[PDB]
This record gives sequence, structure tokens and C-alpha cells, in this order.
Amino acid sequence: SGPPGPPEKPEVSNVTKNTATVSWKRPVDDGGSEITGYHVERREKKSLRWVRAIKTPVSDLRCKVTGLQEGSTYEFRVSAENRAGIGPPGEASDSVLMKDAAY
Ligand SMILES: [Cl-]
Ligand SMILES: [Zn+2]
Repeated sequence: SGPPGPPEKPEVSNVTKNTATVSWKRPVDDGGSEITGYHVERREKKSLRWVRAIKTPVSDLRCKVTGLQEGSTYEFRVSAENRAGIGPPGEASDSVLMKDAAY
């Protein structure tokens, strides 16, 4: 019994100039113990480094990400943790451009 497997590809919705909703599913493989939290990371389009997109892990399967730069393009990925620790990150979401909707 070890850490969870990867979550699936997240969905991004409700995009504004500086916020978005990111949602995902529970990993199929929990490693043998209950999932206690999820890390959400973000990467600006064609940049290399993944960075924390939320201050601390969430337990629900979605979150409102804030602090995104207007005019930038981002993708997001999720990692799950249990008592044994964090599992590998899942694949990146589709990219979204941060802009206030017209209307
Ligand atoms: Cl699920
Ligand atoms: Zn953690």
C-alpha cells in the first residue's frame, strides 16, 4: 500500500480574466488507502515549470483557481495524496486563455 496513481485529465471552466474552475475525477488507483487531498499545478503555455496553483491541497474534486495573470495562457494538472504521500501528476488539461468573457 503506497501513494495513489495519477488522476485523469482535468477540465477547466468558468474562465475569467484572472480565475478559473478546475475539476477532475478520483484516481482509479488509490494505492490502497483513502485519498486525503489533491495538489493542483499550473504551467503557462510553452513554459517548462509546473507551479502550485492553490496554496494548500483541496479534498473536493474541483477548485476555483485564482491569481492567474490576465492575458496569459495556462494548463493545469492534478496529483492525489493519501496517508503514504503524493502520487504522480496526471496529464495536463487543455490550455485556456485568461480573458474576461465578452457580452
Ligand atoms: Cl470520480
Ligand atoms: Zn501534499
